[PDB]
Parts: sequence; C-alpha cells; structure tokens
Amino acid sequence: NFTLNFGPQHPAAHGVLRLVLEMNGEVVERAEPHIGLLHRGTEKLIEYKTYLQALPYFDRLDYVSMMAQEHAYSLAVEKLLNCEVPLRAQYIRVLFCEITRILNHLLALTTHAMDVGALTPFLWAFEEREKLLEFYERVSGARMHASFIRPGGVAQDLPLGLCRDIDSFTQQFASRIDELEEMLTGNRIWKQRLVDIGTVTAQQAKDWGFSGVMLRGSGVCWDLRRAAPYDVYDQLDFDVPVGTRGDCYDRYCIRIEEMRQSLRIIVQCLNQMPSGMIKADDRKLCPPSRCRMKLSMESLIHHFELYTEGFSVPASSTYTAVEAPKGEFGVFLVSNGSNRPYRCKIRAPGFAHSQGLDFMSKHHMLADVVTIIGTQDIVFGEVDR
Amino acid sequence: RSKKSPMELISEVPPIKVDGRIVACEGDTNPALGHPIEFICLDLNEPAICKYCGLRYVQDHH
Amino acid sequence: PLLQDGPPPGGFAPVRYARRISNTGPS
Amino acid sequence: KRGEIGKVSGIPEEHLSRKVIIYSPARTATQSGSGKLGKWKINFVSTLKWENPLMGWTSTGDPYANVGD
Amino acid sequence: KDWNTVFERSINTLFLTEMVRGLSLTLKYFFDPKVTINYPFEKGPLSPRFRGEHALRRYPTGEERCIACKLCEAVCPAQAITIEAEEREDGSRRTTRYDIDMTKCIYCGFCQEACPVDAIVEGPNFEFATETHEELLYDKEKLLENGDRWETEIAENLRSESLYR
Amino acid sequence: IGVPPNSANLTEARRRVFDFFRAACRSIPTIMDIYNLQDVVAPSQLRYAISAQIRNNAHITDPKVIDLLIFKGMEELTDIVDHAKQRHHIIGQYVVGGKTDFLKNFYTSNYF
Amino acid sequence: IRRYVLTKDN
Amino acid sequence: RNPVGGARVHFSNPEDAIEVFVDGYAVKVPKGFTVLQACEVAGVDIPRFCYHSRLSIAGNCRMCLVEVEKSPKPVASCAMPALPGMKIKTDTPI
Amino acid sequence: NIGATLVGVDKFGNKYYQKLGDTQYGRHRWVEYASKDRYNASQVPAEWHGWLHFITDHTGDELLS
Amino acid sequence: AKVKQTTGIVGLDVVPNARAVLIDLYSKTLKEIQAVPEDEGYRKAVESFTRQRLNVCKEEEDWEMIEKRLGCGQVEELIEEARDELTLIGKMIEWDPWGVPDDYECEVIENDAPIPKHVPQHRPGPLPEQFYKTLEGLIA
Amino acid sequence: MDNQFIFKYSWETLPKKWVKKMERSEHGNRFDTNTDYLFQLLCFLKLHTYTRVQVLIDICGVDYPSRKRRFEVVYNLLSTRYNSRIRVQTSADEVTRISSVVSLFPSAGWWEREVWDMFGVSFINHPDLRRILTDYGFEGHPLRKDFPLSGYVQVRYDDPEKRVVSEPIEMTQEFRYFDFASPWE
Ligand SMILES: CCCCCCCCCCCC(=O)SCCNC(=O)CCNC(=O)[C@H](O)C(C)(C)COP(=O)(O)O
Ligand code: SF4
Ligand code: SF4
Ligand code: FES
Ligand SMILES: [Zn+2]
Repeated sequence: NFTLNFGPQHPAAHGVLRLVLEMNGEVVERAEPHIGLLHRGTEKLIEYKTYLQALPYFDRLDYVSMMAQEHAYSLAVEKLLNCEVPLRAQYIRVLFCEITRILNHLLALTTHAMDVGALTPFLWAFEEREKLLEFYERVSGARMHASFIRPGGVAQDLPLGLCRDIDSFTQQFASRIDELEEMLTGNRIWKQRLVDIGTVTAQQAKDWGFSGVMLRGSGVCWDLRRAAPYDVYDQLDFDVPVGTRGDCYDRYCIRIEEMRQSLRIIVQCLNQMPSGMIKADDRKLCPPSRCRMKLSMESLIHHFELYTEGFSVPASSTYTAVEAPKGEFGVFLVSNGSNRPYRCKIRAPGFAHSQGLDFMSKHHMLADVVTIIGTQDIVFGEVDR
Repeated sequence: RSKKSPMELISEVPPIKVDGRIVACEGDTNPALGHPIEFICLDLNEPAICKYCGLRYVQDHH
Repeated sequence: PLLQDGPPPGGFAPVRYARRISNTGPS
Repeated sequence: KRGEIGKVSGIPEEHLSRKVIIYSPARTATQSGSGKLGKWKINFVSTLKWENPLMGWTSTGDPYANVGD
Repeated sequence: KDWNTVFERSINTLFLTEMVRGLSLTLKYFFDPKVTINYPFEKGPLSPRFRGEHALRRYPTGEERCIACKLCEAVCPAQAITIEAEEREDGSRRTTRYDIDMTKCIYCGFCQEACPVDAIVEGPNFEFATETHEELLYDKEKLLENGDRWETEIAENLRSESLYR
Repeated sequence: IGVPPNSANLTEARRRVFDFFRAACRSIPTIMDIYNLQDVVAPSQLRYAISAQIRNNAHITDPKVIDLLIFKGMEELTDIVDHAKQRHHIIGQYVVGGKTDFLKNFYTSNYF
Repeated sequence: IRRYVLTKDN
Repeated sequence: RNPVGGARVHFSNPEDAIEVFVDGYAVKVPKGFTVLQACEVAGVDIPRFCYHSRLSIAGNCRMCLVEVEKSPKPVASCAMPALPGMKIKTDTPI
Repeated sequence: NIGATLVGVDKFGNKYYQKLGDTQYGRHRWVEYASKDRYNASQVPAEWHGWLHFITDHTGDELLS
Repeated sequence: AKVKQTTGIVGLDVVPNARAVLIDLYSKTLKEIQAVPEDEGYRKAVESFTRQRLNVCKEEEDWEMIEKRLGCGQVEELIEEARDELTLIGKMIEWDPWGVPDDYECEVIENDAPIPKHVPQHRPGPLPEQFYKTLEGLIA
Repeated sequence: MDNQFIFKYSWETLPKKWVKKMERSEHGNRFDTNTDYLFQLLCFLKLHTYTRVQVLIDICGVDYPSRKRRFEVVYNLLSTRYNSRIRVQTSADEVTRISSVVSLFPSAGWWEREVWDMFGVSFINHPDLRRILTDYGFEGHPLRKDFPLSGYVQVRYDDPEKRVVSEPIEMTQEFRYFDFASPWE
C-alpha cells in the first residue's frame, strides 16, 4: 500500500491537521496523526508566571470554549486554597460556562457539516455565535479571550441589560436549533454520510480515554456535572443524552441535545440568580475595590502585593476536572508554597480523541475520514500545548 | 501647546489657598477617578507639592 | 450599589426548548 | 567530573564546559525577614548582555541567563 | 410491515419529500432582510469595557498621571511593558521611557486594572493596523498622543465603569 | 518494536552498540537515494562519521548511559531515514571535518 | 501531618 | 530543627544553658538571651519593627508581643529575658 | 440615508444618521463620509466614535460639553 | 420475564443465558482462588463476594430478580467482571506477590486540609451491602 | 466508592510489598510504588471487581532536581463504575527505564511519548517511543527544570541558503525575571 499525506494548511479542516495515511485501495488502513505544529510550550511558560499571570494561557488552550478552561483553573486554585466562592459568582460562572458550551457546539456542528458539503448552516450558526459573543464582549472587554472567571470570584460584575438581552436570545435560540436540525437531521445524504461511520464500543471508549460526547455516544452515561458536580450544577435540572449505536450520527444527535439542555440550564440560571457580592471577601486573595484602594491603607497594600507578587498557594498537588464541551478537561496543579505554580499539566480531551483516530478510521473510505475527524470536535490549541 | 512639557504645565498652576494646617488631595472632583488620598502638611513657607498630582498647596492666613 | 443586575420581579417568561414539529406536505 | 548525564541530556557541548558557582543567597539588608534563606542556587555567571540599538532593550545570547535564578 | 406504512415511506424515498422541506427552508431565508453591515460606514456594537489600543492619560491640569510605580510592568503576563524612571527636576517620580510592545501585548487589561492612578488605559480604538513592525513598538510619545486623541471617550467610559470598578 | 529492557552489564551494552552500528550502516544506501547524496559523499565517509561518534562516546562505562545513547542514536537514525529533517541538516552534521589560540581569542572578545 | 510509618510487626 | 537564618549560638559553657519551650519544643539557650532570640533558635521568626540585632533594645513598636504562661499581659519578646522553664506561645489567639 | 434622521455634523464634515429599530435592527447608526478618496477607513473623532460603536448613547455634540 | 432486548451499551451484547454463564464463572473463581494463601487479603474478599453472588445466582431463576438483589449493574456487566477476576487470579498466581518482606515499611500520610464545597468532588451513593460485608471480613 | 472506603479496601486487599506510601486526603488518595511494581499494581487495579479502574486519565512527570530520583511519574486513574479517582506515583532518574502500561491502557501511548519527549524518561516495551511534540531533531527535554525557557536554538529564513535554518538563540529583549518572593513567608 502507498503512503499518502493530508496536510490541510487551509482552515477548511482544522488548519494544522497532518495525517499520514496508509491506503490499500480506497480504504485507509492506518491513520498516524503528526502533532506538534501548535506546541507553543504553554506548560513550561506556566511555571514562570504568577497564578494570576497564568490565567490567560487557559483562554488560548481550547479557543472555541474559553470559559471552560478558566473555570477548571479557578476551581483547581480554589481547591488548593480552600477559598469559598459566593453564590452569585457561582451562578454567573455556570451561566457563562453553559453559554460557552453552546458556542462550542454551534461551531463544532457547522464546521463538521461544512466538511461534508453543507455550507448554509455554517453562516446561520455563526450569526447566533456572534449574538452570544456579544455577551462575552459585554461583561469583559474581549469577544473571545475573556479573563472573566478568576480564582477568587469573578473578575467584575454584569452590566444592567445583560440578563434581559440573554433572555431575549433564549426566546429564539430554540427556533434557531430547530432550523439547524431541519437542515441536516432529516436529510438522507446527511444520514448516509454519518450512519455507521466511526462506531466505537463502550469498552474501546473507556480504554482509549474517551470523554464527553465521544464516551456518551457509546451508551456510557458519564457526565462530570452529575458524577462529580461543581458550583451550583446540583441545583439545576437537566438531562444527560446517551447514544445507542456509537456512530457519527449519535454523536450529532447528542451534540444537539446537549445544547438544548444548555439552553435549559441558562434559563434556570437566569431565573434563580441571587444578589450579593461576586468575589470572595478574603482580600488576601482578591483585589480590593478601586474606591477602597484609593482611600484605605491596607486595601492599597493588598492591591500592591496582589498585582506584583500575587497570592501564594500552600504546598500541595491535586487534579481537578470539569465537563468541558469537548469532554473532561483536567488540570494537574502542583504547588511548592510560592507565588508561581511548580507544575501544571493540562489534560486535553482532544489529546485522547485524536489518539483514537487510528482505530476509528481503519477500513473506512477516504472521504469518511474527514467526518471522523470532525465528529470528535478537535482543536489543536489543546492537543499540543 | 505641545511645546510645553508636563513639568512646565504643572509649574504654571497657581497654588491652592487652604485655611487650615493640613489639606487632603485626591486628584479629581470624583474621588474614585483620581489618585490615592494624600494628606499634605502646610507648615512651611514654600508651597507644598502633591507627590501624585504635582499640585501645590499653600496656607492661607498663617 | 444596591441596584444590581438580575431577573425582574416575578421572574422571566417561560421559553420553549424542545423540538417543534413540522407537518408540512400533502404526501 | 562524571558528566554522563550532561551527554545524555541534550545540552550542547559548548554549554557543558561552563564554570558555575554554587552558593546560598543571603538575607537582604533592607528587610529583617529570613524566609528566603536555606535554598542553594547555581550561578552560571551570565553577564554577556548588551543594549538593543532600536529601543534600548537588554539583549542577550546566553541561554543560561535566568535559569539559575 | 403494514402496507400503508411501507407505501408511505416508499413514496418519500422516491419523491424526495425530505429535500423539498430543506429547499423551502432555504428559500424562506432567501426572501428575508440581510444581517450584514457596511463596515466603512456603520460599525458593529461595542461595550464601554472594550480593550483596544492603549493610551496614557494625563491630569486635566496637563500633568501626566503615570507615577513610574512599575505596577503595570510586573503584572503584565506577556512582558510587553518596559519602564525607565528617575527623579525629575521638580523631584517628582515620573517616567523617562514608557514603551509597550503591541506585538507581545495580549490585550488582557491587567495593566489597566493594576494602575493605582488610572494612567494606562485600553481605549476603544481597534483600527491601528500598521505597515511596519517598528510602528507597533509604541513609546511614551505615541501613548500620550493616543491618550490626548481619545481623552473624552476614555473619560466617559471610566465614568461608566466607576460604578463597577 | 518495543524499547528493549535496560541492560545488566557492559557486554550487553557493547552488543547493542554493534547492532545499532550495523543497522546504521545498512541504512546508508537508503539515505543516498532519499536525499541526493550520490554525487556528494563517498559511501564510506558517512560510515567513518558514525564510527567517530561511537569512538568519541566510547569512554562511558555505565550500561544505562550507553543504552540511552543507543536509543537516542536510533531515534536520530529513524528521523533521518524519514524525510523529517531537511537535506542540508545531515550534510551540516555528518561531514568529516598562526600565533596562539589565546591571542586570537583575546583579539576576538573578552569573553573566552 | 499524621505521617506514621508501618512496619512488618512480626 | 535549625535556627532561623542559620544563626549560630555560641555556648560559652554547657553549664550556663537554660531550657525553654518555644512551642512545646525543648530549646537550650544561654542565660542572657531574650524570648525573641530563644524563638529564633527554635526556628520561629517573630515579627519585629524596632528591634535590630546590632542596636540596643527598645520595645517601641510592640509588634513582637507573645504569650507567657505566668504573665497576665503579653510580653515584648525583644526585651523580655528568657527564664528556665518558661513556656512561650506565639501562634495563640492572644 | 432614505427615511433617516441626521443626528449631527462633524468638524470634518461627516454626517451621522440614525433610524429607529424595532426587533431585529439594521442600518440604525452610520456615517456619510464627506470624503471619497478611499475615506481612510478611520476618520471618526473620539466624540463620535463612541456613539457609532454603541458604547455611549451621547451623540458627540453633547460629549464635547 | 422476557429476554432483554438491548443492554443499552455499544459492544456489550445481551447474553441469552446469564444464570448459567455466571454460575460457572463463579464456581471456577471459587475453585481457582484456592492457590492463594489462606491468610491473604485478596483471597478473603474474592472468596466472599464470589460466594454471595454465586448463591444469589442459584436462588432466583430470572435475570431481572438477580439484577434487583445484587443491584450492581446488569447481568451482562457481571459476566465481564467474573471473566476479569478469573484473569486476575491467574496473574496473581504467576506473579506470586504474596511474600511480605522483612524490611517492609510504609509511610501512611493522613492529611485533613478541607476543600471548598463548590469544588468538583466525586460523591457516589451508598454501595451494596456486600462491599461492606467483605470489608469487615477483611478487617476481621 | 469513596476515599474512606477505597483506602481501607486497598490497604487490606493489595499485596503489601507493592505500595510504600499511602496518603488519604481530600486532595486525592495517592499510592506511591516502586517502578518494578507499577505494571502489577495497575493490572490489579484494572481487573479487581471492587476496584474496577478502567480509565487512565493521563500520565504526567514532575521534575525535582534536588532529589536523587529526579523525576516523579504520576498516573491519574478514574473508575467509572464506582465514581472514584485514584492517583499512582513512581520515581525515576534520567537513566532508568520504567515499565510501560500500553498493554493495559491503550491510551497510554501518546502520554508516554509526551513524557519521554518532555522529561527524557524511557518506557520498556513501548511499541514506538519517539518525540511527539517537539520539532524534528530537537535536542534536549524542555520540561526539565535545568532547560532554559527560550531554549538553545532559534529559527529564521536564510535567503542565500534558500531554506529555513536553525541558529543559536539571540534575544532582542531578554526575559526579565522578577523576584517577588517575600522574606516574611
Ligand atoms: C545517518 C545515520 C544516523 C544515525 C547515526 C548515528 C548517530 C548517533 C551516533 C551514536 C551515538 C552514541 O554515542 S551510541 C554508542 C556509545 N556507546 C559506547 O561508546 C560504549 C562504550 N564504548 C566501548 O565499550 C568500546 O570502546 C567500543 C567502542 C564498544 C569498542 O571497543 P572494544 O570492543 O574493544 O571494547
Ligand atoms: S493588556 Fe495585558 S499584555 Fe497588554 S500591556 Fe496590559 S498587562 Fe501587558
Ligand atoms: S502606567 Fe500606572 S501602573 Fe504603569 S507605571 Fe505608570 S502609574 Fe504605575
Ligand atoms: S520588636 Fe518592637 S517591641 Fe519588640
Ligand atoms: Zn493630588
């Protein structure tokens, strides 16, 4: 058999994808993904930064789901600090994590359908993506890389009209999802290009470290928001969709259902969000108000010490994982008692999913390899740090 | 008037007359939009300079 | 201050989240 | 010196013949605290620095410019 | 199965009854108002918290607010700021060199929220693409010009988030 | 296939060195074709280059260090066999190559 | 921390 | 445990050496050391503002106040001489 | 620029228009540049920049005072 | 009463007979754990839970009832546990790790630093009673 | 199911000669074992009925230059059936070959390749142990504490040579290290 190379440099498929395929005829026999083109030394750069200075690195890991990584990093720091977060901050974090989940799912579904050949749903979904990123631009000052979720509480408070605008969005996102489904779900070509492609058994998913939609499509009811709940996720009502055949079509139906349930969670968070402060009151770990630093001596001392040295995490090590839109995103943070992390491994779900591309694509058509790559929803920011 | 450096511009503002022996300088009418509060002792003959603003305060009567 | 972002009194109006059926066509 | 680990590490041969100083940094004279004491450091004596003739920034060509610190 | 069900699903197979339902959906969006904006004339909505081009502010008296505390250079996660300071002729603590690398800047706003005197701010300007790399090495004069040119909008925005910061 | 278990004595280390050297020597014909080295280098100068590397790394007496050196050399050989590295790279590494040294260094710079 | 050390204990 | 900053205590004789309990730990110090110095031998570093090891003692700032069992009020560790059998407490609520 | 209200004029001569939106918006805040030579793509002063980008509701004539 | 239509798990297939493929695996497990020394913690637990599950599989004829009383997965997730325990027994026998060293020592650190409540924590429900019965068997 | 139950069960059932350090806390129940018993422990913890750990989350290394056994290899494990996490750690220096667990967990391959690339730890019986993240021909293991942050070599285009070439590194602005440590810690 010959040795064929797909390097798509154009971001019509990821952009830094490099597959070296061994094709017998039209079937592919082994898929070896060549990674390392987006390895920017993020893990080593964390060890040279303060715990506050290393927060923006997590925005650029999974650049389609930004708040998901910040939530995990903040939870790891809180676990190593035993820092309690106010209820309003927890509700805001859950709200902006479920907005993030919808953003990631909307991008993934349509960048996967564009690979197949469906161009129309891509623009329709990016319209709602822009509508959602407007909310990102409102709380923070950045459309994508918002350093909003922070270890103590949250960076700053919500503008006045944000809740009303988010409710107005949720009044029509259901019809938007209905249109997006009606363009793809009933189509026979979409069924023929997804059904029975990429079948994975539950044992294979467990052995290869699959998580999220890749794992729940095989029948495994494993959600980290229900197995190891964090924040206020245990006070919210939402269902966990589970697949039956493990193919690419189940990964798509579940990726629809997880976004409808995300809309449901967003509505509940809007309705039940309480009043109060948005940051922990231990100003030894959180910044003082700008009116208090210019009027009180100890507040100014705290500001000065926090914005140069930052806080010091007691010597310990732990692993915290959250339910990122791709799957289980974990951070292994090691502290030696100083103001800089000693070691911080980033466990990316894409790393464990692109590794299993070899067995998912074996004995499949060449044109069926792009659907297998797109159904895993891989971004290379996290695959190679 | 770009030819005037900020030093020359802050050297042209007349000192503020204060009746008491001490004045508090915040840097702006709205406290939250200025610099940290600075208490200046007006017990000399030369005008007393704010170390943030550069504004000068002088005692009015005594 | 004491005027903080949140839901209006009585909560927000209910919003559909399930699939709406479409029976279009004579068949 | 049995620098076998240096040979199986990946450090270039030019940087494996450096002369270093092993010392314990002392307490600063401007503070009375004694927290940053008891740790030992390796000083690579990295002094070859110059000035960028575009912005005045400090340029260097020594990889071991800040590792030991 | 049932004859009626078999016939009904066989008609849909041969009459493409699930592609007409998508063609109708596309045609409905064809006759529909567009959502595109004329970028040169009309701009997209923004927020007062927008983190754009940096600007160094000055007091209304004409004195620059920067006090060379170097509190923004130590919080900068990208090491994009370099500050050199000394005692000015009046004896005040001011900067001689204040330059920001906008090719290293990640536009995170940490410098803006760390300044104790509101000297460095990220203004609303986001249209400053240059034709040369050295034009992106902003210095003190360039930053002060930015602060003077965007002073009113920056002041209004700082008034807006005074209730939140 | 799999990474071999760590050696227990110097004789096994020597055997692995010889096996790796033989494999590298058999890899010489492939490199001359994958890269246009036909009218560049004799088929023995490269062989001498690998021999020289083995010989100037021949003062090691720790079997673990020898095994690690062999593993790194095998990784380098496998990379060179593939089209991974650029052409001039091997030609920049694998080619065999007056007053006072002190006075020339003094004329060059203060940092010896 | 309760770092007691186990032993064979016959 | 080691003294703070690797401080070397010079015992002129083994006989003139009292015993104190800085935090329940047996500490041997010569007669003449203060509570602050005894704590420095036992690895505990007391806050200080006005005390300098090369200057005369002057208990101004009152920042090195510790708890002593046979004391109704906190004592300035910089100036209080160490007594045999004295139990110092530094991390108590007082 | 049809069925629209002119909010104000600029020192460079740029005219700013506004139209009322109902539920979906579109062409409700734009500029008619007084130049045509490529218009430089950036000629809006700081008093009018905020109004155009919906940062502030002040027109810019009111932002001057 | 009827045969299980689907297991709900991809790759795992319904076994038409589950009371006869489990009563044999448990018997094999009990007849092969004998090679392990009597006073070892592995043998006691592996011979306790295997006896209870074997008795349960002998009492009730229908798979639904077996699923109810054991209450730990489907009968198709118990066969894959029995077949793995059988493999583990053989691997233990060939490795023979049963020899307690004379110089053995273990540092049992016991940390108690609390963690916050919003922090993700794995909180399962109460295990079936056998998971504790085997535990008291091991301690005793 | 829980840290209180898993600790007590593994105390009794596990062979004593394998594990030499057992921390039980809320940050995570850890097991520290010798490198010659790692595969045995992980195979036991993958097949036992009450400790069905079927998911290997990741394999990471930690660099401690002050220790004799410099590198610490951490195996974060997950049990889906009992909803519990277990962490297993070993220690290895720069010239020891620890056993590979790709036989038990197929996902261990890329993590072991990344550990070898980043720290230089070699794994016995690994189907293919080559660098996975660093550039082709990369020399040195970057995630070591003695490796400089910016590395040793730099990449630029050489017009006369008509190819991208590698040159010794030379920064226009060096990395400024700020020492914020406090003496009153
Ligand atoms: C294009 C090809 C790509 C790959 C080329 C190779 C690149 C790596 C080159 C190898 C790197 C190494 O150091 S790997 C080999 C290093 N290992 C040793 O040198 C073992 C110590 N030497 C001895 O024991 C003896 O001197 C001995 C020399 C054996 C003979 O002498 P005797 O038997 O009398 O005793
Ligand atoms: S915005 Fe962030 S990266 Fe840019 S100069 Fe300020 S602190 Fe540095
Ligand atoms: S801009 Fe602000 S933070 Fe930066 S040096 Fe000047 S006063 Fe300090
Ligand atoms: S140090 Fe000031 S009272 Fe003792
Ligand atoms: Zn002032």
